[PDB]
Amino acid sequence: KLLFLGSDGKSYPYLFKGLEDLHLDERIMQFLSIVNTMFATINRQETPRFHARHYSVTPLGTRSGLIQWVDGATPLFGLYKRWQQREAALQAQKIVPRPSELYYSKIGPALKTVGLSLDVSRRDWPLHVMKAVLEELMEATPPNLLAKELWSSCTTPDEWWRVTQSYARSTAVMSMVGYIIGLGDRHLDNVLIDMTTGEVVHIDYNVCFEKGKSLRVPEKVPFRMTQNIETALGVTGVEGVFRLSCEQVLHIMRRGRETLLTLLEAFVYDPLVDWTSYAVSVWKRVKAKLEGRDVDPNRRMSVAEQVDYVIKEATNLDNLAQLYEGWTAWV
Amino acid sequence: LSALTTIGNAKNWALSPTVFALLSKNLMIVHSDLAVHFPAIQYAVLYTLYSHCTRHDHFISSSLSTVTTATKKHFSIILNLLGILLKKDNLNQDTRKLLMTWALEAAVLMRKSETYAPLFSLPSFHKFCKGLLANTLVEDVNICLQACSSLHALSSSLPDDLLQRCVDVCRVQLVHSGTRIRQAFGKLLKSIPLDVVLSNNNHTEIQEISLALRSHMSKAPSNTFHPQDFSDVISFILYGNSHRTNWLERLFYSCQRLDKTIPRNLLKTDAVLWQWAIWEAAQFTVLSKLRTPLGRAQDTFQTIEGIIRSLAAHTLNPDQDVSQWTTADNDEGHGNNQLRLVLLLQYLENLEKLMYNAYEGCANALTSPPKVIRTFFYTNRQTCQDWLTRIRLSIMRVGLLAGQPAVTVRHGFDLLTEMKTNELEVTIMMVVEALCELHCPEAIQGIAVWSSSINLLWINSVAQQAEGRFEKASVEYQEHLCAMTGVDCCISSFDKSVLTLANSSPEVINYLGNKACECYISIADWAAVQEWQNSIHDLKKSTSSTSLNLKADFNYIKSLSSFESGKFVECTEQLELLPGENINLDMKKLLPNMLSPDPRELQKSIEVQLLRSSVCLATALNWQSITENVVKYLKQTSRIAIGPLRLSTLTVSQSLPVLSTLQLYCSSALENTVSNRLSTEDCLIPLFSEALRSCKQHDVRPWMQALRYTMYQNQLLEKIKEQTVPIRSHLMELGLTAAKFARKRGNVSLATRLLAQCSETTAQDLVQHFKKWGPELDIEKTKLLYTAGQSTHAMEMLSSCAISFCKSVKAEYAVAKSILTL
Amino acid sequence: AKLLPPERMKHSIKLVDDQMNWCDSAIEYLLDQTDVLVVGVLGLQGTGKSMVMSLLSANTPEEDQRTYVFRAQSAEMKERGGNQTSGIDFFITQERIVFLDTQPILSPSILDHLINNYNLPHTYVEMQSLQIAAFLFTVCHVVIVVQDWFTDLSLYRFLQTAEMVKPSTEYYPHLVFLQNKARREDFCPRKLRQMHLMIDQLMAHSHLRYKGTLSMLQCNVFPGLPPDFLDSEVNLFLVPFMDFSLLPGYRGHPSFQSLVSKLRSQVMSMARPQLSHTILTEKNWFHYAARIWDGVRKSSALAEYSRLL
Ligand SMILES: O=P(O)(O)O[C@H]1[C@H](OP(=O)(O)O)[C@H](OP(=O)(O)O)[C@H](OP(=O)(O)O)[C@@H](OP(=O)(O)O)[C@H]1OP(=O)(O)O
Ligand SMILES: Nc1ncnc2c1ncn2[C@@H]1O[C@H](COP(=O)(O)OP(=O)(O)NP(=O)(O)O)[C@@H](O)[C@H]1O
Ligand SMILES: Nc1ncnc2c1ncn2[C@@H]1O[C@H](COP(=O)(O)OP(=O)(O)OP(=O)(O)O)[C@@H](O)[C@H]1O
Ligand SMILES: [Mg+2]
Repeated sequence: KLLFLGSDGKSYPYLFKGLEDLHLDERIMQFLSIVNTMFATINRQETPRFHARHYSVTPLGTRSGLIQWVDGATPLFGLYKRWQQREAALQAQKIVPRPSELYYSKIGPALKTVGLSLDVSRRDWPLHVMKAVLEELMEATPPNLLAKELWSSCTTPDEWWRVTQSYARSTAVMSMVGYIIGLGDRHLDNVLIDMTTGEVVHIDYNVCFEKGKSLRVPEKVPFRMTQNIETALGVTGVEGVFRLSCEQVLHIMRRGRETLLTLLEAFVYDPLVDWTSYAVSVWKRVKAKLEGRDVDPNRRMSVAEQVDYVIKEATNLDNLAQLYEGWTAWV
Repeated sequence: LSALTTIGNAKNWALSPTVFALLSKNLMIVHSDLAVHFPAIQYAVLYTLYSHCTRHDHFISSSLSTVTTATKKHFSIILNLLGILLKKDNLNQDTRKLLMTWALEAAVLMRKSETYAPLFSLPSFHKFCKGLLANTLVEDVNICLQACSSLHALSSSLPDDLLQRCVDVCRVQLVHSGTRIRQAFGKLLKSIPLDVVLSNNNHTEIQEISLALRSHMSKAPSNTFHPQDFSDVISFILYGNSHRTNWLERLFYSCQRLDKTIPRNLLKTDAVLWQWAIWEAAQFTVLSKLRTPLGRAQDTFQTIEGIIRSLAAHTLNPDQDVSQWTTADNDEGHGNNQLRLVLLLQYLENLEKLMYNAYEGCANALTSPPKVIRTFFYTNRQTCQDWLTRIRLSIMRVGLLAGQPAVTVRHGFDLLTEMKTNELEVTIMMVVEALCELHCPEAIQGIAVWSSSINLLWINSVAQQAEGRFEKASVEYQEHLCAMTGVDCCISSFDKSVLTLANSSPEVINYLGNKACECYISIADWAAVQEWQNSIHDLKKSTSSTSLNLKADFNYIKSLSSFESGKFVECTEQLELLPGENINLDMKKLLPNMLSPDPRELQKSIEVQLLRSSVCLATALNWQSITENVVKYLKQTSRIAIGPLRLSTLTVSQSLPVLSTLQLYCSSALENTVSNRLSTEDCLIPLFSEALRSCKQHDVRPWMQALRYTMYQNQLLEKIKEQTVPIRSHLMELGLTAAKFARKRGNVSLATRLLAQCSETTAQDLVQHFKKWGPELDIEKTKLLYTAGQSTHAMEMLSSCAISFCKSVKAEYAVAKSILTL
Repeated sequence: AKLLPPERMKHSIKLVDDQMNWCDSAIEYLLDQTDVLVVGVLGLQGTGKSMVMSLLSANTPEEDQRTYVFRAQSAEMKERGGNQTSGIDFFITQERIVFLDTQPILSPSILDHLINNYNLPHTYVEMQSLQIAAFLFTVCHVVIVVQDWFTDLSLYRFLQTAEMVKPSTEYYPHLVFLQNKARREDFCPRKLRQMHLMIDQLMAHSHLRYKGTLSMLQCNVFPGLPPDFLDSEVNLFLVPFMDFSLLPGYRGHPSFQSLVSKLRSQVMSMARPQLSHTILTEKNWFHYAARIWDGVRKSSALAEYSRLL
């Protein structure tokens, strides 16, 4: 990581990434920029602006590159870690453990009380055991870590209301964009929040284009809608500004899917792109998602139906109960 | 330099490097390093250059066109030098004063004649304006006043880019410890058109203030707040007696320490000082184990609970006259009462935040309190939670009374979450009302869906009112009341077939009735209001509810209807029965006594004052007989109408009230028309068609108020013999814009009324009555017909209009828009 | 509503009479609160100590000199060259800040008045000045030094010798240097650097706190002067007079009101360290000051110094 001092006496940090192509990442940013441009018309008649925060990446050859370092945002995981420390302090009145250690400690007895052991394959794991462990972990953690943080950060109630609305709109926009593009590996360290405005920012994009569905442990969640994420949106949850914002974003993307498809086609036939017929498959998947034929033989789903299906699948306990330990679903 | 000044001032050209170039480009190193150790030389150079340029009017006539050939490139150089010197943040006081005087002179001369219009497109002009904008908001007062005067001199013919910055600066300067600064910035803010002030752009100054407050809050407690300071602050907030004789800056300075970071330019703003004082008071209260000088650990809670409960009780029936909260000695007393009401809620919020952080903790937001305080707040957490839960409802009611929907929204959300197990209906209604006030239909819909999982479909109807669809909301409210009561109480309106196509408990019944009444009043339908009142009376007499009653002064409605209808005798008779100072035939006490701190009451009083002034002017017309008195009345009214804006700036709102801003602008326009007898363009309200592209998130009420106050001058033009400014064009423009906004939200009745009045109950009626703004009017008529449901008729008329426009002279956008829409 | 303030002193009260006697009349205006601040000033005949205290405690430059809380000199009295303030004055502002105004040191008027009234009156006046200086340096937090013309070469010697005659890990109050009636030449970078260097060389072994506090550069007085230009910016402030064909319209210094307000803000936020190893209240501080005064009156070092001369 380096820093550049400009003429206006303003420091600009950068991350010098090596041993990576970084060419596809640049295309992802251009796609996000065009998507943001598509929201300029409506942004002139609504207080909460429709924006998708992103940075700039410039490849410095074929194996190296530079990435803009976004400042002012902090990862959500940190908050969780802090809470653990606080809890530990209470134990001292009358070293925090890693998520993997806690998950294994809670899954050991559960598996040993049914017949299996810790040496059995992960694929041959009972669903009830995983669901019970997830429920216990969920009940052991509070969902006010993000809501209280945003509340205490603000100064006046007006600022609190504005920040909450901005956060909900940004979360909905990013959720729809990520689901359409096929973003994956949305762990706590890959999501940042800006306490000054409430907007959400994503970082890693190397597990995009449905690449997370084929790993040592497949994931079946379009985005991240954990307990702390849903609680910070309000008392209603995902039935208020979140659902409407998602529907509006999908409507805008569906109306102008021709430009997105053309850009994707141009991205497929690009010599400076390391996709490894894979590019054609990715293009077809994105096209089907935009056209509404995500999972259907010939039935074209509507925006409301698609939003409801994606929301239900992203918050289902069955899907969250069979995820990787690193992808903490309880917090 | 002094000797050279002799030849510099001579008006007679080669002779070695000319004086202009010698003191402009040749002598430029003095502004880099010599200006730090020897500012006398820099000041002398600037003074001689200014003395030489002022003799030839800064060479303004040389441009836009011998000596003229050489001086043709002098104005741009002068402007560039002035701007580059102004952006420097390390200038001397004398140099800055001289540069400001030079800039003011140039700005005043630059509007002298029409011909200098192209000069406003040069880059040097933009640089100069940027320097002027960056020179204000400084510690010096005279410099700020000079910059404000210069900016106001050339306010017109200025790009919106600088206008937005001007709006932000004026908004921040509205709350200053000096009266001259506030008075000077008020005029500048009033000169900016409403199409830019009501824009949804972001304000940088407000963000800086918020950042400074956040930085101070995140710091560790200093524990330097003495008990006397807390006693004085609490005494002023609770009783209004500060017991101190600029007492905020002095206190802030006395609370600092040099042995152990708010900007120095922000210490002159009352908003930052008030927020800092409130935060310090709450910090001291929490760190003192609740044993504040007000009493014991329970005395403080009892006092706060009693005051909050009294205010909440008075909110239900605004006829209690709470001591120290409803009576005032003059006009400033009411403003102080409103300020105190806002500070009370802010203090309560800060106290709750600190208590939560003390028993639970945060992460990088607030520093952890000491162990002695943590254990105390950890063992007695149940008592604090119970007290907050018991006073939450009262706090929500107080928030609704003080016009702060955010406070009640947050409290309602917390109360709803805590009730995870009929006190729920009242909480839901209060939350919905606050959401409606904040214009958030999505939140209302979400609340309705969430509550449906526990028979509350009426909530959805409220959502419509939040979007500005008053016509549909009124019908929905009537249907809901008819279904929940079993007695027919509908009112005649437009056909529901096309209306729907274009777009129990006693408390709920009363709430719905009041909502429908306010909804009808919003679109300015006096006849509908009277019919609604009659229907409500009939329903009450047929049910013996004894608990239903509209909370709206009917005398005020009758007066407004009479004034708009053109009848002044009945209007004066109705106004004579309203409270407050008698109608014009002392000036400080214009508002009546025992006035509630509700902003709606203040708005009503201001509207009544405006009506009285208008009636007096009309009677006097049919120039100092009835002019020296009305001017003072209007001036005081304008002075009282600026209170809401200052209150909005006190808190980080990032927005400005629409009703308050419009009332202030209307008052200023009325004062100008009274003092000028409609002789200048400044007497017209600034609401042009540009707002159609930057105010799409506002309701139709603004245009209603503007039209109500514009029709008066339009009809009054017949009583003036001297030449006046053209008002027909402005009136038609306002009518067209209002019709567009009314039609875009389903208000077919209001849109039809506006279109009919501009052109000078069934779908077929519009078709039979309708089949420089001519083309626009025709396009709007066709659009209205299409929206109603007659696509064939609208298309036929649009096609005919397109053919007629193709044979016109200009037909620039008429033909294009007609064919595109077709 | 029983939290009303004690009282608002409309005028100051003499704490020490001309006969150098303790007056017990300011206790009624004090409370039982801690963390109090006290200020003192040592100056010459016409430096303007009373005016400074008035403008910094409860007065503004716009107010008339006849309503000052501290009796200032009058034009009709400057002809005879006599002193205006006698003894020590007391006044507490609404911010719980105690102020103390003293009489001029080595004032010829006092000596002349004493002539027409143990060896020689000169030693008597000298010991009186030493006693007042010691008392101030013993029960004060910050002491402001007012001056008319720079390079006096006599005030520093008096301050240095006054620290060795105090009654009693020691407490050293802060010393603030103020230059009253400053001219335009004094507001120059070269003159400022010269003044700073001269003060540093003259107070090498002052043993008191006179650096790192009340920085005039940090107050935006000199927007272009860099902080590295001065080797050690000591606590020095300037105050000009109350509100030319070569340089017409050039003042050369900021407004008098601006500088006065800046000085007031900087002084109001001065540090308040513990005077002794115990928390003192307003009444406790008054009692401690009275005891210290009684002890310094009948001391031994002062008598020896007076006898040696
Ligand atoms: O009534 P107009 O003054 O002609 O407003 C029209 C039009 O209004 P309609 O919805 O009644 O047709 C639309 O306004 P919004 O939908 O943004 O509120 C929008 O056109 P769209 O319907 O396609 O959105 C836009 O027209 P355009 O998109 O061409 O800019 C706009 O203004 P103009 O027609 O004058 O451009
Ligand atoms: N633009 C950015 N702004 C701020 N932080 C960033 C940015 N890009 C990366 N980071 C941080 O840098 C850290 C290092 O990323 P890293 O985990 O090494 O990615 P990766 O190595 O390419 N994928 P993996 O090999 O699975 O770890 C991330 O966890 C982020 O917190
Ligand atoms: N900055 C100033 N500008 C102009 N006149 C001043 C200024 N400061 C002080 N003076 C004048 O000089 C005289 C100073 O006398 P003052 O009583 O204020 O205090 P002093 O010099 O400390 O005297 P004393 O010790 O005898 O009380 C007064 O006449 C006052 O008006
Ligand atoms: Mg004096």
